[PDB]
Amino acid sequence: RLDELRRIVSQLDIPVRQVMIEARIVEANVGYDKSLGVRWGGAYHKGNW
Amino acid sequence: SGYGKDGNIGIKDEDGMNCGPIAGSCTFPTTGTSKSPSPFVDLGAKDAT
Repeated sequence: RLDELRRIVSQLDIPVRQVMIEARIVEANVGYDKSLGVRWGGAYHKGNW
Repeated sequence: SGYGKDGNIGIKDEDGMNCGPIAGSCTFPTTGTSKSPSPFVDLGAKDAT
């Protein structure tokens, strides 16, 4: 039993394997906004849009 | 007066009278006004929409 337990000990005393985990977050924002306000105002003859 | 873009220029004439023109009306047939500055300013702002 001593010897068998020794073998189990050999199996158990194994280095735990570390891994480097690299998770990367990428955010991309593209924004194009165009606004045109066209104005025609005359109070001389009261025509104004 | 309108309703979608309501307009009742009778009160606008009141505002013009506040501006300072001479309005005289002794009967429904007879009326007359002079020195009215209400149309160019009152119409322009009121009708800006």
